[PDB]
Amino acid sequence: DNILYSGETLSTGEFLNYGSFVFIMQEDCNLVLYDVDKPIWATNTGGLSRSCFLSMQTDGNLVVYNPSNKPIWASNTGGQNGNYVCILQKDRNVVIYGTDRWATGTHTG
Amino acid sequence: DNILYSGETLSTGEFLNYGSFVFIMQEDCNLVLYDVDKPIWATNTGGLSRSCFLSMQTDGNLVVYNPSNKPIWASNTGGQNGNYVCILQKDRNVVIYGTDRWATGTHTG
Amino acid sequence: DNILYSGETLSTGEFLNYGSFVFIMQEDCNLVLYDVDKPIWATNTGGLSRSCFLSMQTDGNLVVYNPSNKPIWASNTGGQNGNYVCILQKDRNVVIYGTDRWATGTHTG
Amino acid sequence: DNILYSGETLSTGEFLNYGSFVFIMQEDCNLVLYDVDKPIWATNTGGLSRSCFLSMQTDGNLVVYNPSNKPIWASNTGGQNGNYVCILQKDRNVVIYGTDRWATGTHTG
Ligand SMILES: CO[C@H]1O[C@H](CO)[C@@H](O)[C@H](O)[C@@H]1O
Ligand SMILES: CO[C@H]1O[C@H](CO)[C@@H](O)[C@H](O)[C@@H]1O
Ligand SMILES: CO[C@H]1O[C@H](CO)[C@@H](O)[C@H](O)[C@@H]1O
Ligand SMILES: CO[C@H]1O[C@H](CO)[C@@H](O)[C@H](O)[C@@H]1O
Ligand SMILES: CO[C@H]1O[C@H](CO)[C@@H](O)[C@H](O)[C@@H]1O
Ligand SMILES: CO[C@H]1O[C@H](CO)[C@@H](O)[C@H](O)[C@@H]1O
Ligand SMILES: CO[C@H]1O[C@H](CO)[C@@H](O)[C@H](O)[C@@H]1O
Ligand SMILES: CO[C@H]1O[C@H](CO)[C@@H](O)[C@H](O)[C@@H]1O
Ligand SMILES: CO[C@H]1O[C@H](CO)[C@@H](O)[C@H](O)[C@@H]1O
Ligand SMILES: CO[C@H]1O[C@H](CO)[C@@H](O)[C@H](O)[C@@H]1O
Ligand SMILES: CO[C@H]1O[C@H](CO)[C@@H](O)[C@H](O)[C@@H]1O
Ligand SMILES: CO[C@H]1O[C@H](CO)[C@@H](O)[C@H](O)[C@@H]1O
Repeated sequence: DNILYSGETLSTGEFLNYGSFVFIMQEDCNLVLYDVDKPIWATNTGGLSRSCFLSMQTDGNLVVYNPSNKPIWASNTGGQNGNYVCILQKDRNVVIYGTDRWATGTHTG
Repeated sequence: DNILYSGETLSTGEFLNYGSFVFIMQEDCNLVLYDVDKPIWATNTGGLSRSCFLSMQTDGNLVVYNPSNKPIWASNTGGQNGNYVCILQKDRNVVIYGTDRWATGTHTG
Repeated sequence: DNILYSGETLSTGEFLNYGSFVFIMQEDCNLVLYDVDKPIWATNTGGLSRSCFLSMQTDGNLVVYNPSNKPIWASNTGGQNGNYVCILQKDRNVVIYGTDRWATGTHTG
Repeated sequence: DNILYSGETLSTGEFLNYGSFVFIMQEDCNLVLYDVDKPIWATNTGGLSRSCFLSMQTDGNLVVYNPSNKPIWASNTGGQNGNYVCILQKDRNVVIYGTDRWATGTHTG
């Protein structure tokens, strides 16, 4: 999927994808955006831990946590509690949007 | 695709899709959400005109226009000018999120 | 997914999807191909049983089984044992292809 | 997309994709299968030309052509003229299947 909803996480090795774009939460704790085999953007935190996870929070903050639950990296966009989405777009941009402004209200459970 | 970006338009017959979920801008001008063949939600504007288009605007408003550019239906969520997305989620909810809070800034043209 | 591989089955209510096309193994045992809410093709086995499952076999035969395990519909294309695929194509055609003629051999699990 | 239909061509820089898998016809004439940034398989024709194209033929042959239309690589599976598909599978295998054994005959265009 190319969307990471608030309240969800990407475990080590999991990623967002779109066309030839891959945004993966690597094993070495480096969160990289690849265009095929070319690294376009990264948090540059590789080697700072092992088996990190990416968290899209309900406060709007995108945080990379180590297994001890320590913030290795963050987008620093925390604040208003609500519904946010982190999207790996078709234009290669990875953007955080929120909060929800309108909804049909047809969600399931 | 399941995302409609601000500045984009869905022409009559065009839709957003996810699994068995289809959010379509019908030729009768009724914007409907179907679960397989079952209509789950609609604007109930069918028959009000012909060949409408759905537009996700930069003001945050999702508007159904007819060929003459007369608004047939609107989410009425206009406001801050910016970047918004309209998503047909995996939970079957259609939500508008915005504006953008953060971005890797790795887009290409 | 738009592909059903040999050795795989679609349980009741499960489907193959592509754009607005939905190929679903319904609870009433009718196997229908939908284009939005319009029934484009069906096995016409609706009501013959309940809770059927669709099986794409390793002999190339696509069979619909009822809970008692008796076939109620089949493509009748059983033949050479091997690898086959049932695809819901972008042109709206549902085709069975096989067997495999070549492969990179880069498979994993 | 993850499927290349017989009669279709992938120009240089064009690819098949699925998850973190990318099957790309590069500009250097090398046809590589990547798992994220790691090359899992290649035709090894890099540097033999420029701006090559990949063709899934109706005779079942998957061929890499140069700008002058000279074959630079092929699966060597040319045979009976029919309908074939080259699929980048979910198991990470790239396989050619054919010919078509059955169809619903619900295609357009
Ligand atoms: C310096 O290497 C690290 O950073 C690059 C660029 O992000 C990644 O590709 C690689 O896997 C490592 O995590
Ligand atoms: C309290 O600080 C904020 O940012 C850190 C990481 O930067 C998170 O652990 C925390 O949940 C908040 O969102
Ligand atoms: C209450 O949660 C649900 O609805 C909101 C919008 O109202 C979405 O943001 C969220 O993903 C769920 O679908
Ligand atoms: C009354 O019918 C209208 O509305 C239903 C759902 O409300 C749509 O499925 C249909 O195509 C029409 O536009
Ligand atoms: C009242 O103005 C707003 O709503 C109308 C129709 O509802 C849109 O056409 C317009 O662009 C604004 O968003
Ligand atoms: C310049 O616009 C780009 O960046 C913003 C975030 O800054 C995105 O919302 C938008 O869709 C584009 O990718
Ligand atoms: C006659 O009703 C049956 O067949 C139609 C299509 O022919 C399906 O849409 C429906 O679900 C039933 O199974
Ligand atoms: C009769 O042999 C084949 O046909 C029936 C369908 O009628 C299948 O159940 C069986 O497994 C074989 O594929
Ligand atoms: C052995 O199975 C694998 O290889 C064949 C082709 O060799 C494919 O059809 C199948 O899906 C698997 O990837
Ligand atoms: C060895 O270099 C060549 O082959 C590898 C994979 O084998 C490609 O990644 C690369 O772009 C070159 O074409
Ligand atoms: C022997 O010919 C076959 O293979 C070559 C490449 O080797 C293709 O150009 C041709 O169309 C056939 O498929
Ligand atoms: C006329 O061709 C169509 O039908 C065949 C099966 O008959 C498919 O293989 C092909 O892709 C098209 O959908």
